[PDB]
Amino acid sequence: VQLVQSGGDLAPPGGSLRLSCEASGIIVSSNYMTWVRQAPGKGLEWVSLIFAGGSTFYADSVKGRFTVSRDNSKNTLYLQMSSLKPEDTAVYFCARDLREMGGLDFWGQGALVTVSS
Amino acid sequence: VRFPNITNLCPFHEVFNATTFASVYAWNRKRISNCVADYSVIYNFAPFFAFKCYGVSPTKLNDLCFTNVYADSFVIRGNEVSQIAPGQTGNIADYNYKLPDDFTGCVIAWNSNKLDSKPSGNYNYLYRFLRKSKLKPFERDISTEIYQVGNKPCNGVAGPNCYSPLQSYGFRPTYGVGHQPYRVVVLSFELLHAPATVCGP
Amino acid sequence: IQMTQSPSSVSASIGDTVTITCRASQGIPSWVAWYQQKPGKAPKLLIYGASNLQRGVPSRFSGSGSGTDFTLTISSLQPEDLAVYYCHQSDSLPGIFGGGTKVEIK
Ligand SMILES: *[C@@H]1O[C@H](CO)[C@@H](O)[C@H](O)[C@H]1NC(C)=O
Repeated sequence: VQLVQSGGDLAPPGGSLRLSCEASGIIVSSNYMTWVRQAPGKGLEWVSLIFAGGSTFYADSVKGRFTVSRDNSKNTLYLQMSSLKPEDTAVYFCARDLREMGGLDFWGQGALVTVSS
Repeated sequence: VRFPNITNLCPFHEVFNATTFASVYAWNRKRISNCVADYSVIYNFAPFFAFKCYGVSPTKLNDLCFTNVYADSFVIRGNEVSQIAPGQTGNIADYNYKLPDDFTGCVIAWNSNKLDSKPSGNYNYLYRFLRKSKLKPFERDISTEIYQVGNKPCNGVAGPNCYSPLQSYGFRPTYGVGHQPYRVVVLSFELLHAPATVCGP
Repeated sequence: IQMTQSPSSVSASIGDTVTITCRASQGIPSWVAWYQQKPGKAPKLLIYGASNLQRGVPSRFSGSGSGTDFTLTISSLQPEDLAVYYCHQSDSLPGIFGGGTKVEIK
């Protein structure tokens, strides 16, 4: 029903950040979760997807650097950015996925990540 | 060099040249215990999209003896054949059919757009896309209980935040290669304490 | 795999019918979803399965398509439809988002 997003600040070209999404009305444990970023002035790009079981999938650019996690007690979905780059500056959205029967039906507000200075 | 007659051929022709295959979630397992195994009749079929053997040599199958041979059969899409392998993650390898990390056998997958595809849509083959935990190796799950995704309890009737965990490949002849029907047979070789009864000519 | 879309050069008057077309490189099942993103806001799901209207979405949004050709239609272009419209193959393990179409009021 609701996906409240938190986090997002300026990071160096090698900094590590963590964006969180707290879900109300749904169980993160029983749903597919997706992280989709939009670059400033560009289109929507798929970043990460965690399953209900726990299997994680990432894009070719973010593989080996980004980790999607899930905390069950707080019903929260995390995206951890270990190594950053100037190309990672974007607005990230956490979405409940209803693949083949709705897709990304519920979205978070978005967290903005800038990687410079 | 003289040996007894070759009499009891294993029924690989029934496993491969079957009229209809089983759905992915309810895959079809056939046991093979007492027969001489002719693996040369497999190559008599259509050219395979994937013939990958793990644990044993593809050309030394007739030189081995196993206690049991399990033949698992199902029909998946063209982009899910990569998931039928040891140590894979995805929609099929996690919720429908999971192979062990130390797997001994052979996976044979071939195109069947001619057979398992209809111009109006072949809405018969099913697969499971919703589950709460990854499947253990060689564990089936045949269930039609309504999956629950919200906090509200779901009594068993479909509705908001209540979805059936199974969907269908609407196989059509106008689809791309990644969504065509693909018949997959996985042969697993067991080496239990029982005497090895599946041999080769 | 690839999901090309009509360009963002769509400019129609209020009440006009607007069609946005999506073309897949190869034939795919009718599992294409449509999304509406307003400036500074998260995308909003409109139609899933290429023909099913999302709850709470006005009836003016109609989806129709098969094989390689899919279409979103706004029957009446009310002023609240100045947004970017995205197509998405809902059954792609690597997410496949087509380039959005910017609808403008003339
Ligand atoms: C073995 O097969 C051959 C060829 O058909 C036949 O002549 C022979 O009698 C068979 N032997 C036995 C023991 O059945």
